[PDB]
Amino acid sequence: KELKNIHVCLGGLFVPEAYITATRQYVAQANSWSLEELCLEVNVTTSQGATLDACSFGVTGLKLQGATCNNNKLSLSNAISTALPLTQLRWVKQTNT
Amino acid sequence: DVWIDVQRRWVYLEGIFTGSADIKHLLPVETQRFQSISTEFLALMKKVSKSPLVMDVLNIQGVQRSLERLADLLGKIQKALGEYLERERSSFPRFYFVGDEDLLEIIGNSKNVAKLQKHFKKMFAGVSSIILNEDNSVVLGISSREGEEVMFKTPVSITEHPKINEWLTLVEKEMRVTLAKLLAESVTEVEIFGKATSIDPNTYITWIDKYQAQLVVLSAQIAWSENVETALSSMGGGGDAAPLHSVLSNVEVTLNVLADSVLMEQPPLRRRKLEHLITELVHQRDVTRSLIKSKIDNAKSFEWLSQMRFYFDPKQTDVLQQLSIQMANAKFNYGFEYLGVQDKLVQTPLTDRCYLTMTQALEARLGGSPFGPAGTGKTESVKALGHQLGRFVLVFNCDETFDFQAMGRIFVGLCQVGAWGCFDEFNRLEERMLSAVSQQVQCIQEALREHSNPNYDKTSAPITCELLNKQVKVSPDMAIFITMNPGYAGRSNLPDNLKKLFRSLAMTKPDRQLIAQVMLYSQGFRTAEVLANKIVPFFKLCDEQLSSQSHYDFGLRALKSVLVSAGNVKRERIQKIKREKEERGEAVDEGEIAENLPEQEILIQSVCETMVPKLVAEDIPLLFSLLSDVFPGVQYHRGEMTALREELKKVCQEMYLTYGDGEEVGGMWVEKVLQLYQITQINHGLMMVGPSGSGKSMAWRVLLKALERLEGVEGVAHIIDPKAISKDHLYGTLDPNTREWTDGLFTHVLRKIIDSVRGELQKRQWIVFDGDVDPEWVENLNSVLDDNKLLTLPNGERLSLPPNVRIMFEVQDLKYATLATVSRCGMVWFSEDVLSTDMIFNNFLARLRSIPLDESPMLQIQRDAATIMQPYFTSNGLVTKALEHAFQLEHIMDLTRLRCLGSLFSMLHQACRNVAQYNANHPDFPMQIEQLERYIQRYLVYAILWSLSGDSRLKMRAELGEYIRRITTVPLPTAPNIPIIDYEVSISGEWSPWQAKVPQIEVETHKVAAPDVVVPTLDTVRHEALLYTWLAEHKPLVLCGPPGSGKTMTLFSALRALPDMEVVGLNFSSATTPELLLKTFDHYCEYRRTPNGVVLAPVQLGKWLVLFCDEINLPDMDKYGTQRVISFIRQMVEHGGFYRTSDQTWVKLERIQFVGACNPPTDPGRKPLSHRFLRHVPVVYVDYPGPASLTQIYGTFNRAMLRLIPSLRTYAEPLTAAMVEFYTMSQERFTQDTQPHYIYSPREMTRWVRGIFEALRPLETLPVEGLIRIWAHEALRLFQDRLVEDEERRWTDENIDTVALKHFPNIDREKAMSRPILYSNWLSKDYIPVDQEELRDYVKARLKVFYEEELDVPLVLFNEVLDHVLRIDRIFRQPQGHLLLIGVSGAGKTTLSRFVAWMNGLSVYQIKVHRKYTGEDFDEDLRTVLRRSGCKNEKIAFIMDESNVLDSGFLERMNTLLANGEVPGLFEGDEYATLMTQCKEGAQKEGLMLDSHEELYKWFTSQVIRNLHVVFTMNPSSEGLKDRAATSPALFNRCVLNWFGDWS
Amino acid sequence: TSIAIGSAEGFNQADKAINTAVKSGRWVMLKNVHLAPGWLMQLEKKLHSLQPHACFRLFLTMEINPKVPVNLLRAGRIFVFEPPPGVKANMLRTFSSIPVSRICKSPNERARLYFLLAWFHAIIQERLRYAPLGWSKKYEFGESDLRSACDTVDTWLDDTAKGRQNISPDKIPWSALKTLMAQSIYGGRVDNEFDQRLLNTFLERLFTTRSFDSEFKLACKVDGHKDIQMPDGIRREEFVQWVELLPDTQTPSWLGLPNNAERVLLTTQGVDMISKMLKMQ
Ligand SMILES: Nc1ncnc2c1ncn2[C@@H]1O[C@H](COP(=O)(O)OP(=O)(O)OP(=O)(O)O)[C@@H](O)[C@H]1O
Ligand SMILES: Nc1ncnc2c1ncn2[C@@H]1O[C@H](COP(=O)(O)OP(=O)(O)O)[C@@H](O)[C@H]1O
Ligand SMILES: Nc1ncnc2c1ncn2[C@@H]1O[C@H](COP(=O)(O)OP(=O)(O)O)[C@@H](O)[C@H]1O
Ligand SMILES: Nc1ncnc2c1ncn2[C@@H]1O[C@H](COP(=O)(O)OP(=O)(O)O)[C@@H](O)[C@H]1O
Ligand SMILES: [Mg+2]
Repeated sequence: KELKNIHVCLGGLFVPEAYITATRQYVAQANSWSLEELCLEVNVTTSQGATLDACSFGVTGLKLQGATCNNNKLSLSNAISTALPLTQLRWVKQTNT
Repeated sequence: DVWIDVQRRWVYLEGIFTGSADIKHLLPVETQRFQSISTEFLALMKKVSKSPLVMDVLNIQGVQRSLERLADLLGKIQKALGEYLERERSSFPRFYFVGDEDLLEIIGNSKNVAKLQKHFKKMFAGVSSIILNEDNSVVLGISSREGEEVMFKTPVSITEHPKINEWLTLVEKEMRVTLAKLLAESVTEVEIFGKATSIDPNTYITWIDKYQAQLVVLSAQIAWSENVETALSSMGGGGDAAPLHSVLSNVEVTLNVLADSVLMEQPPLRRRKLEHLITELVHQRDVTRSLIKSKIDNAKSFEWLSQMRFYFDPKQTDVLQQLSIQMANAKFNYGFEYLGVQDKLVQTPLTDRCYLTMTQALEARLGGSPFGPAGTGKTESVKALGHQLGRFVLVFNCDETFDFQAMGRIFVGLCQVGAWGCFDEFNRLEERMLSAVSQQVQCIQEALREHSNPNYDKTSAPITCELLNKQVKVSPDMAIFITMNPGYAGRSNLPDNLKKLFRSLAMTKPDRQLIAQVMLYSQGFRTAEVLANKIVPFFKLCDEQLSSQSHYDFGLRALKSVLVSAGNVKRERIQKIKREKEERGEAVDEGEIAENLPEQEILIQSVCETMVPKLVAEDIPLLFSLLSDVFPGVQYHRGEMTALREELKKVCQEMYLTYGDGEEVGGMWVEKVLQLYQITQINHGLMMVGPSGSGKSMAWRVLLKALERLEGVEGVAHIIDPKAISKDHLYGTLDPNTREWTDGLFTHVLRKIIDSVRGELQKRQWIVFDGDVDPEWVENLNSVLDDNKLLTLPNGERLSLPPNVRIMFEVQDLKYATLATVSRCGMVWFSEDVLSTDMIFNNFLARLRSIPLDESPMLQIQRDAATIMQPYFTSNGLVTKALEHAFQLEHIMDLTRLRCLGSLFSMLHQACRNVAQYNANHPDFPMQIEQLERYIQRYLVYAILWSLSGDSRLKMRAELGEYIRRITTVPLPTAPNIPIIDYEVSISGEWSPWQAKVPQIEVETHKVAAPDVVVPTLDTVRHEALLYTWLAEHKPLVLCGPPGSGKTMTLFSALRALPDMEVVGLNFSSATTPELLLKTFDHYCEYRRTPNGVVLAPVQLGKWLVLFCDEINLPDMDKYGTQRVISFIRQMVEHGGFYRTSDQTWVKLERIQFVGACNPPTDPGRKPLSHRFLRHVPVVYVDYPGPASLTQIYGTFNRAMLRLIPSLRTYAEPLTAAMVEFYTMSQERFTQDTQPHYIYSPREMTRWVRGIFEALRPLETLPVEGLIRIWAHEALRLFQDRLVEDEERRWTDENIDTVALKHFPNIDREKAMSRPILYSNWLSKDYIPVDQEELRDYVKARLKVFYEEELDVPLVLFNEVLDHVLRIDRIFRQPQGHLLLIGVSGAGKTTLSRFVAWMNGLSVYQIKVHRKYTGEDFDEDLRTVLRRSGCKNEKIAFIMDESNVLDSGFLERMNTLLANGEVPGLFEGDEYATLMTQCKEGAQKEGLMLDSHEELYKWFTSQVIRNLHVVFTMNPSSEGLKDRAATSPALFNRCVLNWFGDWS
Repeated sequence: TSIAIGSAEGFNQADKAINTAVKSGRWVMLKNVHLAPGWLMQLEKKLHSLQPHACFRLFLTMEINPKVPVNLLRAGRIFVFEPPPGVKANMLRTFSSIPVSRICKSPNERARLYFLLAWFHAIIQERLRYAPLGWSKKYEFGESDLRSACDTVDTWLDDTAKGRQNISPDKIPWSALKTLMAQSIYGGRVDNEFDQRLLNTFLERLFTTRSFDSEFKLACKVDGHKDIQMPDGIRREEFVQWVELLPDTQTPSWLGLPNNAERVLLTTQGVDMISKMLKMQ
């Protein structure tokens, strides 16, 4: 259970694309859903001021190129890259809306 | 030079004119001319055969004059035949797809059409045969492979047009016309089916059964296009109520009828028609929805123009032009070519995008180039578009041999017929060949562009592009397509001028979700959308989560494999249910069966049958978690193939294997065999990946026999090692001059199966490629492993893979294979855990208890012996625990489980033979069970020690011995300190130390340091017995160790105890190829045709040939990590034979074994041997003798040498210490890290003792100071000559003084170590020391004579020159004394060698290298030298320079010459006889009588060794020397290296 | 006479064509001569000891690779072909290559379409310099794409306007052009979803009925608050004149990229000039 609450750096993993699948599997297994009907929602918050629910996974080290994220909203900027403090990957059911 | 050409020309022309008895009806004038030529040939044979003498016929006049006339006549008629072939090819251009020999077969067999039925496959798209009446004079129609047939409206007879071409023209015209007329009727019926609220299933199915699979789909497309066009025309007013909803409604109701039809059982032909109609109508439904959603109300809107529209004009007089297919602004006319029943493709958006881009390119009169990763759908989309427009699409698997001439004839064939060419793997061509082809493609395109101009008229001259210096008519339907995978290994770069000729298109992400949904929907799967939305994300997650393995492939091909397997499983499950419904009760309802069918369970079963077998052990839990997560609540249990399992039990028992079910021993292997069977059913291309010794070969061998006894179909397997032969020998070669195709190995095997003279299609044929896989050779099988199931050759020939042939590969890894090959073959992964160690132990014991060793008292000994080792051969037993610990030690080569076990079993086999020999030697008292128990138990520990630690240093041999002593219960030697490796097991059954087998011998004085004299030591006696055990079993072995350690000496010493073995020396280099072994086989062995096949055995009957490869790991690895000769040797060891490329016949070796020698793989220039080759060969590590051993070895040599002078006998002990100490210091001080040639070994010590012995031989008495001077002089000539830097020479000079003074305290230093140490036998008869001033005056006088008689260039004499001429003179006075002079050019290396050679009477020979010098000239120069120095007994100093090496072949022949003294392949053919005549004549002059050729060659070799001296001069390059240390290893261990360098 | 080098017969044709041309006076071109570096040395020796006709010319198209013999390079005049330095230079090259009679045809709106094609081709091609940002990989957006695009414009404009002197901007088949350019001509080389998304953005922004208005902006916020304005001309000469009057102050904001996309590249090239100036001292 503790392994869920740790924030990993996707750049520091040998296969970062496997982590996304692993989190996708964990959420579906916990809620008894299906893998093919889960979509990804991203919520950018501060590292210290963040809460992780049963479906949110923390990711650090993501860099936003040419844009700044304020209140989970992007705005064009002249900076080469802006470091996102903490990214919460939340898995929710597909809505097809 | 004229008789042979005329003889050959007459031979094949006679066969052409005799095989084709009807060729005279079409070739009247030349038939009479040939009859006159035939009369002349008969007259020639009636005159020349009377006198069987060349002299009797050369004097007859009128022979050469008539021969020239015959040659002109033969050429003229041959040209006329060639002009006739092209003229006949001009009419009915489909003849461009048949070969010239095949075309004459059609020409001469016009009377009988039965022989013509086998060629219609390769002139027509889907016409496999023609239907004829009972009279075989009227062609009623045509037929396809699937059985579908087309009946001509007006049948084409052959009587009205016997001309094969004319009536072959009419059937092609009739097929197009009758297909146009049938389509016109079909569209009329489907128009009634259209614009209707409801469709009756009975009427719809009848119409489907009435027309061909090509016409039903086309009729549906035409009806829908007209309905939408009419609906759009009515809606053209804008803002009107939409009747387009009716068009969508009409499609949906027709889809419902089709969807219910596939649910019930249908005939296979109707079912394919049902599937094609569903696939198209689904596309029509999607398009109509898109039109409705976008509110398209104009027939000219691009949302409708971009879609493919079909227009039918019944008012058109020409039925061929009745149908027009339009996409965007591109307009095409249906070709009406009979395509048979092809597999349609779900029209996914990417396929549509592909259709738009390709059709845009065709309108622009340039080809299309779809590119992307493999599996996307490039070739199929190109083929589908061609089949959509009714074109003839030819698929060619391009590769490097598709040269300019080969492609031109293909383009000529396409242009005349008007076909489509899909050149897959176009970038696999050479870059220069890609550039040259761009000219032909440009010429064709420009001709097409002028064809499309409205000014041109059909009446005006037809557009003709220039192809291959000829005017070739270009049909407007001609097209080029080139699929390609950029970035893949083995692929070239397309030049920019060629790339601008094609409209590229990225085919990277196929729409997997749509392809599946439609495929499942057309197969009768209810809720196909649910399954598609589950199976496509599953494959995406598998690609991400699963580990990255070289044999993994989860692309479209894998999804397709699953979907096709899903359809097969559902049909089988329905049949199984139906068979249950007939036995239990009698109620059968197809509607109910399809209703309660576990479709998800079927899909999982297909996934487990296809995806699971290739999974590694760590990845199986991940995939099964994905299956349970993606498909929750459903589980699948694999069916127990009990029918096959019993057959596996019988085959495994009869081949001494271990069988198990589930978790029992051998259980995992059986599941792998069963998985292999399932892959065979659904895939025609297989691979068995997994580490060496994982049971792969036993898996498919047992499966082949189990299937043979189960299904009753005989199994035939052709095992081919692809990398053991060149690619030309594997697939074939095309002659660049005569354009004649010589079949390769694989092509000959596949062609033989297709022809089936001996009923080949009735047997299960498995072509196994047991070898390494790289994109160089395996991509030629891309079209074979693809659906095309076609093998395309550069000569245009295409061979279809028969349904009973499976292409299988047995590989250990796929780290070099590209994704194209990986995705084309079902993968079965054999991990090392599959074949457990207990599994191998049971196999060895079962074979030991059953197969007698001699060919019974032998078998009884084996059975008693096997029971004794039985407790030690169990899980967690003595052997298994020792094997596990042996993996933790350090070995000179990589350790594999099967190599250790293979060595161990051979030793235990020798133990049983030892027992029988004891019984034979003691007939009255056979060895009892107690003595046998003690002997076997002790020998087992002895065999274990020498098998698991034979290839490790002394420390690891002791470590394994200490570990064994802790765990065994067998009685062991009780010595507190002596390791167990020091003991042998006597035949009586007790441990005996090896020290008892080593005596302190006294070598004879005249045999000091002789090549065949070995002083026995502990290491010598241990390895001699070890090699005896392996050599007596005829198992190949490899000796590993540093050069000079004694690998060759030990083997020859061991072979002396075997009088039935003759050793043949082979010297491998970096350029070594299997040709070197083949040349040895020709000289020493012969081919004979036994009833069981061709057998290669040595000429000497009763003697075993031992091929000793001197440097087995030196041959260069290609860019894919494979040594061709090693793969060749591995084939002849594992399979006991090789393939003769002359006629592609398997040659089985008899009475031949191999012995290998090599430096450790860590040495520079040495490559590690493959694990599949090391499995068969035990490795024994022969290390340098220790200081104690060196003192014993050369203390005996020194004692024998010093017996010449009794006064010096007391200095034998200190002298040996001096040589050993100085040699050790020089070995430590100078290493191979500094210079490549800094190699010091006991060979230097042997040369040291021989050097001192030769100096002391003639001298009667010599003081101690004299002996030190000789000792010091020999040290300088051995350790100082090769030194590079001056500081190193000073180090040697100083330490020589220090070493001599340390061990010889009371000597006269100035008398014994005066610095100008010079020795020469020039001033006097003996090899006494000489003064520098006296030597200089002597050389001055001799140089003056040298100028008068020889080279007249003056020389300036200095101290270095006097030293150098003395060193060169030393080498010239030795047998097989070759020199390697390294120094800056112009330093006098050649002029000194010539001077010294003239001094010693040697004849100087230098090769006259010019610009046109090649390999043939060098061989002639070599053979001249060998003939002079081997037959005429003339001493020759062969002087050769580095600049004289124009090729790697030059060094290879010199490499063999330096070490062996003879090149095995140098004298072959007629000249071998002349050499034997001179060798016999030369032997007669000497005084020896020799009769057999075997003894004459040995005398010739001995003469060349004694006489020929090779002087090699080269510049002192840093990297050049390192390269020369590998390409010509004999330059650094057979030649004395002298570093002249620059002038000081 | 154009001959593709690389085959044995190609060498014989090259020798025959040169021998015929030096006396007759025609032209001979040899393509991809860098694939036969050994034969090039023989060609250079043959050319040196030769006095051909006055009008004879020999062209050797090649790729810039070190395998080309040094002697051949010294004996001939070298021309380096590469993508034009800037948007202004790229448009000028496009207009010069296209024949004047092709642009000025029956519909007066054809000239504007070629200008948009020239601008679109320039913007697409000069985003390749900033390869990680402007695209995702070095696509070969070349002259062949422009020729196919011009043919598509010619084909569909003639189809819609049957010889009429003027065609309404709304009647121009914008969807026909936009779809073909994004799926067949320029979209064929695009192998990525996001690159295809970017390509669709440019085509939809440019090829629209509002491109014929006087207030159309080719680019926005190039520097400060100024933006590139669509020319108000209707003839080919007017558009070429507008290109020649470009400010010669091109920044990545012309292509839509941020102005700092060239900061790294210009720093590296500026440093490289120092090393080049230092290596020949
Ligand atoms: N079912 C079995 N029962 C007992 N022994 C077996 C069984 N299967 C294989 N073996 C033994 O294991 C070894 C398998 O050799 P095989 O050539 O089949 O393996 P492989 O992995 O194909 O080898 P390579 O990779 O070198 O081609 C042999 O010693 C064989 O006798
Ligand atoms: N649109 C499609 N619908 C169904 N199967 C397809 C489609 N496109 C490709 N395939 C399948 O893909 C497999 C590989 O063919 P393809 O991808 O064309 O090979 P390649 O990549 O070598 O050109 C075949 O089984 C083929 O039927
Ligand atoms: N026990 C021994 N008795 C006599 N000579 C030995 C002994 N061990 C090594 N030598 C000497 O070492 C040399 C071994 O060289 P060789 O076996 O040809 O090396 P390699 O096999 O590595 O080419 C021989 O010349 C031999 O004189
Ligand atoms: N010791 C020497 N004194 C004078 N001239 C020399 C001497 N050694 C070499 N030469 C010159 O070098 C020439 C021959 O060079 P050669 O021996 O063929 O060079 P390499 O040793 O590289 O083969 C002769 O013409 C001779 O004049
Ligand atoms: Mg095997």
